[PDB]
Amino acid sequence: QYSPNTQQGRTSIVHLFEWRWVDIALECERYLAPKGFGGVQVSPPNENVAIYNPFRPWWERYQPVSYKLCTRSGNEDEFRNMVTRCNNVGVRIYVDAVINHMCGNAVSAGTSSTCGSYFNPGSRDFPAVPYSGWDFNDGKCKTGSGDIENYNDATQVRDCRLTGLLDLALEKDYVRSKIAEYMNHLIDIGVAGFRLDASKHMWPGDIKAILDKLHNLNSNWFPAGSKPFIYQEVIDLGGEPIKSSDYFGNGRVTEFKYGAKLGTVIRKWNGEKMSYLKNWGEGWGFVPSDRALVFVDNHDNQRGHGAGGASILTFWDARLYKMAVGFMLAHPYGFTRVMSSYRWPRQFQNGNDVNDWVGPPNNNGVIKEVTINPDTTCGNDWVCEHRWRQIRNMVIFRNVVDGQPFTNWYDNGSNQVAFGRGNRGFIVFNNDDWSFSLTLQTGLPAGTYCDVISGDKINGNCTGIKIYVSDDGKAHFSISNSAEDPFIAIHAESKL
Ligand SMILES: OC[C@H]1N/C(=N\O)[C@H](O)[C@@H](O)[C@@H]1O[C@H]1O[C@H](CO)[C@@H](O[C@H]2O[C@H](CO)[C@@H](O)[C@H](O)[C@H]2O)[C@H](O)[C@H]1O
Ligand SMILES: *[C@@H]1O[C@H](CO)[C@@H](O)[C@H](O)[C@H]1NC(C)=O
Ligand SMILES: OC[C@H]1N/C(=N\O)[C@H](O)[C@@H](O)[C@@H]1O
Ligand SMILES: [Ca+2]
Ligand SMILES: [Cl-]
Repeated sequence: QYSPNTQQGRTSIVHLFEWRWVDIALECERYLAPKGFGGVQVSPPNENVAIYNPFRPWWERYQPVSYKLCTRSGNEDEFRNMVTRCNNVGVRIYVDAVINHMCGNAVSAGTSSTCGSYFNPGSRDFPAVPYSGWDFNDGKCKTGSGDIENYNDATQVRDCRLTGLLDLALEKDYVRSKIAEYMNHLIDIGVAGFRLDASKHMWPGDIKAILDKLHNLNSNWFPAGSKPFIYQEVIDLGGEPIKSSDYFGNGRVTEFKYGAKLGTVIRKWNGEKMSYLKNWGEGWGFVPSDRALVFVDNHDNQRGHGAGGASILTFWDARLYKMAVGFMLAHPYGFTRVMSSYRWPRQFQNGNDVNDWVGPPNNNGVIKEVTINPDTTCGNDWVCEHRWRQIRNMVIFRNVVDGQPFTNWYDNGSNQVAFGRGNRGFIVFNNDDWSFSLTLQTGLPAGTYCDVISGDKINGNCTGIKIYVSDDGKAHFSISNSAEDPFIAIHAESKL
């Protein structure tokens, strides 16, 4: 559960949020594999509630009805087709496993689901699994509302309903087996791992009992004895009885303090500066590198639904976001996850977004296809951050510098920083309100290098800035605070 199971030399995964299976399959072949992306985190593939008030929100997918592979993203045949085509081209598939709960208790009984399966939240009947009232935590929860009321009581956070979501009794072997049957069906299809949703709301021992029932990965693509990659979503910002370290024996954990602090540093909040990033990682109270799944923003906090607050950098903050994603992809700490989103009509009323519910670009409920524009960007309101030159080239930078140590740090005591990754890469940042013009030590061999941020290396030449490294590793870098991208990155493969 700790090893990504990605192809050797591919170091990042991308969250293709709300994308259809046929579009991910095409993306695996046309972009992800040629550009060196390791994998894809997909939205929940299991049947969910079709919520019409409000109109088909993104969050309806976090309300399971059954374990049938039938969603707005596609059916079972389309899912298998995607997994097979992606694996054959070396791009892994990771499933967002929503296993803590079923739907909200206030949801109406009927067939208002993505595959037409009947369900009754009131009587706790989900015949398509099958689950009954005996499979839920209604008698185990000791709160007066039945929902989670206080986060200082570790027991209720696990045994009660997260905002009304019917809590599955995970101590029961029947419930563990039904979840394992679902996860094993997916492993055998070819998925490389899972995102365990709402892990904070499940007991570490209960998760371990479910993982013990899991198969090794499909031996047609993976070597014998390969265990599925497990990354648990535990939102731990400190100061709670539940720690993300309680989950280390099961797999990796999502490090939310990472995106929160990188956001405050780059926005320069509370006097924080980039020079403090010298000891970035464990020195800041984060989980150990080999247990961390890192990201700048996720599907939740990019629209204010998880934790991190107003500090979180998203595609809306384009210029600062590319620097954050650039820093993340260059720094050795943890396993990296790149976000790929869609544009929604943000509307701030009293400091908060009233349109945070808005689902994926659609036509009367049917999710729109990802159309490709002539400049490699996406149409139909898909932002496609993974396709932006600055982000795409930084994904390749991480691949080229894999295994190299953190060396040659420089800082001006403010926000102009720089570091190298052994003898394979170097990156410089300028987040100050003045220009940077200095000669720094790189650790890289002599030659002419293309800046992968301002341009590309197309047939023996650079389309952007050129950096000249001398015999002793020194190189002059000139970055203006007025530049579209106030950072320069050069690596072993961008060399002329
Ligand atoms: O997996 C359950 C949550 N835990 C998660 N990680 O721990 C997901 O990342 C997050 O997206 C999920 O909440 C999302 O999915 C929930 C179910 O759809 C939404 O709740 C919604 O449904 C509830 C029950 O019907 C309502 O009470 C609530 O007001 C309504 O917003 C919630 O706001 C939305 O952030
Ligand atoms: C690179 O481009 C420049 C013009 O920008 C040109 O002078 C030079 O010959 C090109 N190099 C090669 C190797 O073609
Ligand atoms: O306790 C942290 C945070 N963690 C959560 N789940 O793990 C909740 O969705 C959110 O409501 C809660 O505030
Ligand atoms: Ca629970
Ligand atoms: Cl996450």
